[PDB]
Amino acid sequence: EYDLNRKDYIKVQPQMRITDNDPWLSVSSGLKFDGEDLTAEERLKAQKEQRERWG
Amino acid sequence: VREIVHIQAGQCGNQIGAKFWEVISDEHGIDPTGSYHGDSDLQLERINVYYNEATGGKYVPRAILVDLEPGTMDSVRAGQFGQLFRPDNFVFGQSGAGNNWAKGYYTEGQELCESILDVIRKEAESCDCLQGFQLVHSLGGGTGAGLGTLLLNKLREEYPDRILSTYSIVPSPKVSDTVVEPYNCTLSVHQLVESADEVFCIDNEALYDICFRTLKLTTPTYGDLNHLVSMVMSGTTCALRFPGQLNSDLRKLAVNLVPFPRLHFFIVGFAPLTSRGSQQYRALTVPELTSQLFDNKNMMAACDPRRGVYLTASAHFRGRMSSKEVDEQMLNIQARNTSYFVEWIPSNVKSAICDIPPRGLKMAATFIGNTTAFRELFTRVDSQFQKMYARRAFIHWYVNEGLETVEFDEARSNMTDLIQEYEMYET
Amino acid sequence: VREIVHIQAGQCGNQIGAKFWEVISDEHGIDPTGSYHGDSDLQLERINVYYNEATGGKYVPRAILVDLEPGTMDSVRAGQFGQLFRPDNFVFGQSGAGNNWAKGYYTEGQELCESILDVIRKEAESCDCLQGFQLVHSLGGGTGAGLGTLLLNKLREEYPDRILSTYSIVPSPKVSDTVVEPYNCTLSVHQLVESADEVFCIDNEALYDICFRTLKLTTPTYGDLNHLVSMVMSGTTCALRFPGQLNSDLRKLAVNLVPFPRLHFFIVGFAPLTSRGSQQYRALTVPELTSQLFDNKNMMAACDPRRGVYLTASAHFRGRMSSKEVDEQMLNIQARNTSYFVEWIPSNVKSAICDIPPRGLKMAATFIGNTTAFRELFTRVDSQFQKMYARRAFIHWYVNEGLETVEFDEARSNMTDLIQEYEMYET
Amino acid sequence: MKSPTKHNYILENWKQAPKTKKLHPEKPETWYTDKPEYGQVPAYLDRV
Amino acid sequence: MREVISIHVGQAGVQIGNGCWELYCLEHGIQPDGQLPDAFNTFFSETGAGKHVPRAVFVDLEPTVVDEVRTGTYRQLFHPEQLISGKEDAANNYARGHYTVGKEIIDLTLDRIRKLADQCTGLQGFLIFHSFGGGTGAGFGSLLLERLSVDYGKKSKLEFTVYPSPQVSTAIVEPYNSILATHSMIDHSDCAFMVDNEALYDLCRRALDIERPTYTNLNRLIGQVVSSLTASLRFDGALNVDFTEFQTNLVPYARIHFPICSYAPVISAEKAYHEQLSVAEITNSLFEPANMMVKCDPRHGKYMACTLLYRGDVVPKDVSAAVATIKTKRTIQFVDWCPTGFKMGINYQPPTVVPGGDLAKVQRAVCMLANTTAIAEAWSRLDHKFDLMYAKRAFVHWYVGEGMEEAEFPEAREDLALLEKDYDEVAAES
Amino acid sequence: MREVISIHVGQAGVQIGNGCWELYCLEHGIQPDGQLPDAFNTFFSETGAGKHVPRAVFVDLEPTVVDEVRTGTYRQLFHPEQLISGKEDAANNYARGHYTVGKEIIDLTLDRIRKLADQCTGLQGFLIFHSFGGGTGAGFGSLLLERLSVDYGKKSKLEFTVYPSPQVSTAIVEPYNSILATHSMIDHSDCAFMVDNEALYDLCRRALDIERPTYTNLNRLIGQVVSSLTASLRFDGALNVDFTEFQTNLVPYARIHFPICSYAPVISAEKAYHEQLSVAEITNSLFEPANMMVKCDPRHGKYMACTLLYRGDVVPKDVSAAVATIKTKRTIQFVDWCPTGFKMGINYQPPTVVPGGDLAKVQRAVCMLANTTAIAEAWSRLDHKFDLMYAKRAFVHWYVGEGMEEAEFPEAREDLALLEKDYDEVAAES
Ligand SMILES: Nc1nc2c(ncn2[C@@H]2O[C@H](COP(=O)(O)OP(=O)(O)OP(=O)(O)O)[C@@H](O)[C@H]2O)c(=O)[nH]1
Ligand SMILES: Nc1nc2c(ncn2[C@@H]2O[C@H](COP(=O)(O)OP(=O)(O)OP(=O)(O)O)[C@@H](O)[C@H]2O)c(=O)[nH]1
Ligand SMILES: Nc1nc2c(ncn2[C@@H]2O[C@H](COP(=O)(O)OP(=O)(O)O)[C@@H](O)[C@H]2O)c(=O)[nH]1
Ligand SMILES: Nc1nc2c(ncn2[C@@H]2O[C@H](COP(=O)(O)OP(=O)(O)O)[C@@H](O)[C@H]2O)c(=O)[nH]1
Ligand SMILES: [Mg+2]
Ligand SMILES: [Mg+2]
Repeated sequence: EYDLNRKDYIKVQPQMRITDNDPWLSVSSGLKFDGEDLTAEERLKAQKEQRERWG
Repeated sequence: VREIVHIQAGQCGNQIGAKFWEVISDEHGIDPTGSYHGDSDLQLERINVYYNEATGGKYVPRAILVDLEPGTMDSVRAGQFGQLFRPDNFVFGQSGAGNNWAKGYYTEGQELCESILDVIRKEAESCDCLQGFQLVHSLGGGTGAGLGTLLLNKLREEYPDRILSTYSIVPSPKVSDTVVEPYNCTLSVHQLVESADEVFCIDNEALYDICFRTLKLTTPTYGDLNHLVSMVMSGTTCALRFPGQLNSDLRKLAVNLVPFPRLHFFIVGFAPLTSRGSQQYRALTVPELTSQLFDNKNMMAACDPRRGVYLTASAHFRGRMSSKEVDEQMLNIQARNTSYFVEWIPSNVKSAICDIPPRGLKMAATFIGNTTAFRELFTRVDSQFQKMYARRAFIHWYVNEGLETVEFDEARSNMTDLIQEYEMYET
Repeated sequence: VREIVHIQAGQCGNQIGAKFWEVISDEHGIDPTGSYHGDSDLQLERINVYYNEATGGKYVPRAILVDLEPGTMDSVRAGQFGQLFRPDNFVFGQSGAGNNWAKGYYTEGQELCESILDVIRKEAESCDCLQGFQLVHSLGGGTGAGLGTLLLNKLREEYPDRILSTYSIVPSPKVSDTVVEPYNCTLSVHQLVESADEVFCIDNEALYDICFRTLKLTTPTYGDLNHLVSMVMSGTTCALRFPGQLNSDLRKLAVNLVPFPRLHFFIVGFAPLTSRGSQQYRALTVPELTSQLFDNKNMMAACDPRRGVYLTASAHFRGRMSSKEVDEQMLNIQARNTSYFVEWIPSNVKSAICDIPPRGLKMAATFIGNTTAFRELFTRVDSQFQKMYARRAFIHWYVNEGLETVEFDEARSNMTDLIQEYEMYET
Repeated sequence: MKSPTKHNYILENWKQAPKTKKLHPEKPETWYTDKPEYGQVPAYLDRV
Repeated sequence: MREVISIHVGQAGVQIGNGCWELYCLEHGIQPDGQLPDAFNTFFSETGAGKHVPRAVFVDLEPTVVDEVRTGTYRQLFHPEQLISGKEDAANNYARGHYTVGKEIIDLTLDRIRKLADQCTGLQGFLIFHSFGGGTGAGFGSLLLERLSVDYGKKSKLEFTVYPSPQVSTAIVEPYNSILATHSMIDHSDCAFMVDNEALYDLCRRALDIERPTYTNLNRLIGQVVSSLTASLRFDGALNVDFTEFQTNLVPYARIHFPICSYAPVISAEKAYHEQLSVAEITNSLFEPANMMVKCDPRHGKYMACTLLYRGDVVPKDVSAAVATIKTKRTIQFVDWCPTGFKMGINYQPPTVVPGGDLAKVQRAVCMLANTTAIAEAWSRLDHKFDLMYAKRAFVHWYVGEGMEEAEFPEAREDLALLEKDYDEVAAES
Repeated sequence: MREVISIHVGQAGVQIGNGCWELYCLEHGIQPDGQLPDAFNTFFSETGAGKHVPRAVFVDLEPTVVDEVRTGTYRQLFHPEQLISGKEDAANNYARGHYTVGKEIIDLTLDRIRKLADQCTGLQGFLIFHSFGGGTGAGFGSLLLERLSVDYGKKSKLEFTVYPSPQVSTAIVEPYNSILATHSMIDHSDCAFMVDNEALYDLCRRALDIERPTYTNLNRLIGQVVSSLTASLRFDGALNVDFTEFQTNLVPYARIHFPICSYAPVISAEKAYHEQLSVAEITNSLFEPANMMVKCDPRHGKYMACTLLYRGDVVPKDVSAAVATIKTKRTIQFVDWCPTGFKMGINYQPPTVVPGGDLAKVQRAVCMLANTTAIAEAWSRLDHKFDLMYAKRAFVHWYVGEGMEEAEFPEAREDLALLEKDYDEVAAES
């Protein structure tokens, strides 16, 4: 049962997130959330250019 | 073989349940089309808890969906996992909700109840064993608050032995989305106290507070909120589905946590929660999980534990961990904060461990507690009920449906008696 | 395993603290991304004193940064070593500083006090042991002086045994950056005397004097001045981090230097400071360090030791060196200048030796002494406080926050008595 | 302004040092064998 | 020849049993299937050809733990009838596992244990495992002992039970379940040994350097004691001790039977490099309060008769000298109506070293079974915990709802009071 | 055989000790790992291997000093149990190291020393080291001796301490700790030896030729004296001296035990080219005040009984002539009621040199232990410094807050005053 006992446990075990959105972090993990809309800027620019064409 | 029957009533319950099945289907590896394509044999050991198998390898959940108007039903039908549900399990009326507790309980509830119960009887009698029922509903509305309690009484009448565990959402203290909530909640409490074995209370305002303080979510929609609640639902029943070092099912939870028949309302929580980007700085270990669990901010109900005292508390652990580490942490948190626990109950913290954590995480935990702080919430609704009732006001809309004014007086009397009972055992 | 929690308050605290972590990270060898890329195994011996690790080999310092307006931290975070800190330890308000002690203490302090304390509780209870806290702040301002003292009382109440070491910058006598400084400093002293264990006094004018006299810096900036302060903070805790022939941690220093509970203010100095052109002439010997440390110009506080008498003195030495040579110097400097030492305490000079020197140096030394010359610094601000108070000056700004006028009278009486206390023991 | 009263702080410090309060409190803890109802019926049963 | 039957009840019993049968099969040289690549017959039956079957019965009212074995590597080792599983567990409720749920499966259990005993020509005892806090460990365990007493009468019924820890607790209703089961244990059990998780945790961390133990590590240590306890009937030696000798030598009266256990040496591989661990050292390590597997200080009370078991190249001369030395410790108190004080045991088969184990290879090891009045402290601890809950009727409704009568609660409180009286009366002056 | 146990306290005691053990292992011929490329039984124990283990215990309340051994080359030699380190040091506070922090670890250490004494069949005494000014050296050392006195009783407990220097000082609170410790030392210790750093600095620069020493050079000189003291029990000699002989011969009364140390020849060996260093030469060099390891001149006082230890090529004929000459010297006094005045011993094994050495490989050497009234000079200085601070109560609040009661300060001050007149009355003659 060496993995639980060892003191380099924090060193060796891979961290919980990698770059963009890890492929092993599924929906059940509860870490992939939708409330961080990282497309907000692009949507904002599109909406006014849509308003500009209307005006 | 401990099958559980799931019922969704109202707009709030239905959409939470729709997100709730996505979490389970991901954890077990079931396709939206009902196919199994998973990755581990352990997922197929006790899939029988939540699902039925259709001949051909197609898995169908034990879900019963209830509403008075088909508006929310079509939204679920077009959903990503819409194909999963059994088409005959969709039971709905053809009349407006009305947002009236009396109308939902008396006028339309009676017509729909006879059809709903037989649909339940189809699933309840179909399985080899049946441990308990699972209901999701809100308390401020008109359909869930009224029809949910009506079905809860009937389920108690037919299945006295089974555990009637329900999950409820409480109207917010500061801003809420319905004019006539105090009437609805006070009426509903009378049924829930006597009929349901376990009731979990969740507040919308705490869910927003959790999103911004911990998760930092810029624009938290209702999907993120429903995500938080469904994790706790998944955590509680995981002891049935997967092996572990120390099993603890629903009835163990009821026996340990409930000292008296009427003190069984609970506050819930979950850990860990990813502050996105920030948790690269965070080392997740068993003691760190305990810190979030007993931190007051992570509780999903807007009742502060520190202003009351604890009676019982219980925590689950998922993943491979040290058993001594869990048992020491419960001793540690109980000894350092003696003021918040009662003397005449030693060892106020129950513990449990399960081996299979959710995908990707090395470990996760769930917290369920019972405290006298619930007196804050019931005082809130009682005070609003009182100053509305003195002026009479909207009672005009409940009288023309066949509800007596004595029902308001009885409902308040039972609610106030619940408040004093929590006061007395504080001594 | 003697972990230390670091707290930074105000614009002065955040700028000094940010430079402080640049010094330590280079000394231990931590890349600004937070990973170890060092060169000696001894560096990883006792990094636990200041850093926690996150899963994945990333080290995060035990730092808490406090301010009332978010302007300073975004300047700090944009700095090169800004990514090192945990994002959630940044605690700020959404209101202006106001340069007001009462406003910092009562109006904005209370709101932030509860939020800051739980952030401290996370880091204080995340380690196997805790020796003491470490505060860096200025006294002339409103945020560092006001909220810093309020947090100082709460830390004492919760954690009485731990050492609450604080580093303070005293307002300058000739040119100073604030009109209302005598009010802020006089009120601040009352909290520091009764709550803090150790206090070090730094004056900005002496830092300028050292830069132009010794280092010959033609255009010194706050980076130069703050660098000199950072060396002393690094030196004192160096006994904890690295082995040595004779150890002396924080608690040894307080036991030896402090004869009575109220006399614990200190002056500090650092050697060797060498000019650009003097390096080719200066042969680095142990006696050379002794001349600089006890030289009055090297004092970082603008209070002349020769005008007073010494009570206790302490010197640290860093590097592999002779134990005979250091011990002989302590006796030599004590016997040569007996006119500045008290008779009723013999052996007034405490000594210690550490093995590993700071980056770029072969030998280095640190001085901490306690003397009656502080009567100069308190008489100065008492004289200014009295004239601003005899007529009611800017005072109405303080009263309109909640502060009672009697607090000023209590503030002076407590401060004046500390002046007399040093007067009596000079005899 | 009202000047502070002259006080001999050395005499008070001389007197105060013996009176310094101890940091760590002691704990002699009773053994449960010492229970007042050892080997006998508890009194609360009759009320129950 | 000579036989003993092993029964495991509840999660804490069967999970220990999994580790025990791993150790026993490895010691005798039987593959996990039950074939070979002696004393086999005291624990196993030879079905024929080359296959062996253990004498074990696994019982729990919920199927999760048993289905682990049924799907595990050992599935072919056991007889499928031996693996008995209920439908829904007792929910840590004594009444639920004794009155409602227990009685539905008790008669099925009794047939298989009785059927197993027919093949056992010379059976001489039973080994039964509980956890006091569990509903199945206490509620169903009580029902099993009551029936076996009339089923088999004057056959030694030995038990190996987990004692509720002083401060570590996983069940809130734990004090309620222990007292009710204690009443049934005290009359029917021949002798029931005490171990607790809290002391084993600390021992697993101090002597062995396992900082963060699991339930798996603790099960191996318990397995070694039972292996040492039963080794006298299996392997050759110089002083054989039968089960019946334990019954007379350890307990002076009928109601004071509860002993405590100790084992020595327990040492990591890198500590035993520096230590010889001869007979004198291992004898001394037993009597330190650190090595006791029940977290009670022996210095609080006094000692009555002890039994010592040696496994290794141990010479009788050294055994007498060590116990002579043990009598010279003035920190060890004995009662003067027990001037004899000891029984010894010597056997030649050394300890077995499970691969991947946490234990160093030691050439001689000693096991201690001792009876003391120090445990009177532990009952007074448990008695106080029960009083606070029952003063305000903290959990009575759950028990009453499942057939339990309330009148048994004060009666169980009465019986424990007599047991507490019996200890101070025994421990009193001559 | 015959055994001696070493206990080391504080920074001084521990890092003096590793200097002592590097000497002995090199002397007996044992590699640092305990292997080999006699008298091993007196200091070491043998295990079930070709490996040895020292009979030593290292104790300190902070981990930095001990961990240097743990990561050092000698880490494999010591048992992991022998190295005991606390959590946070005593901060040079006697009360903190005696009451609050001292009692947190006292019973853990006492098990380990007692366990080591079991392996010592012929135990005859203990060796204990102190630095008076340190909190752990004085505070925890006093608590250790008080417990050890009742544990063992009639066994010779010898001590080897560093007296605070007349003028060189590293702690301001240094006088407080020494006097409080002196109370506990005087009643319990069988005999204790004084040395001080200030004299050892002067000798190491004058006799040995080093411009700038460290504690490393001083620690090696101390080891030679202990090596010569213990050589009688280990290697052959024409006149053997046991530990118990030192206890009876040196001390005339109970409270006057404190001797001083001396050694000759101490020479930087290029100076040893010029001279043969006969027995008369080394005997004369002992009695010069410059060679005393305590910076007090014997000419202010008088001599009571002295013990002489010779090593190497010395012959019993030459010893008698040399000591006869030193009696004729009229710079040396002896009290009238000690006409004999001497105890002599001769051993054949010359001293052992060390890589990176400081001393010579000379062929003969002599060691001295002398009890003199000149030590009364040191007590007057320490007492005077104590009274200056205590009159205004300069540091009492730190001690009282850490469990100390104030009444112990004057009572410990009274006993030293009695000791001061104890030395004055004995210094008289009739
Ligand atoms: N040493 C050890 N103790 C265990 C283990 N598993 C459970 N326990 C102990 O068992 C005690 C509780 O008994 P339960 O686990 O509930 O067993 P039970 O009799 O089946 O009770 P129910 O599950 O309600 O039917 C706890 O105090 C645990 O310490 C284990 O693997 N090793
Ligand atoms: N000869 C010699 N003396 C030493 C050595 N190290 C320390 N000392 C002396 O020890 C005296 C002070 O005692 P400490 O070093 O503080 O020992 P301590 O008992 O561990 O003190 P604490 O840190 O409170 O535990 C000083 O006078 C030093 O001269 C050494 O290596 N050799
Ligand atoms: N968490 C959550 N709450 C919702 C959602 N939709 C509605 N609610 C809340 O549910 C409360 C009452 O719902 P209501 O429409 O009256 O349900 P009804 O009883 O079926 O009529 C309102 O205050 C809403 O804020 C949702 O998708 N998620
Ligand atoms: N040494 C040093 N002093 C500073 C620095 N920044 C500001 N100060 C001084 O700190 C004093 C008060 O700072 P202030 O702005 O009031 O900080 P506040 O506590 O946040 O209000 C001013 O007189 C400045 O001269 C710095 O980086 N280094
Ligand atoms: Mg069970
Ligand atoms: Mg020390």
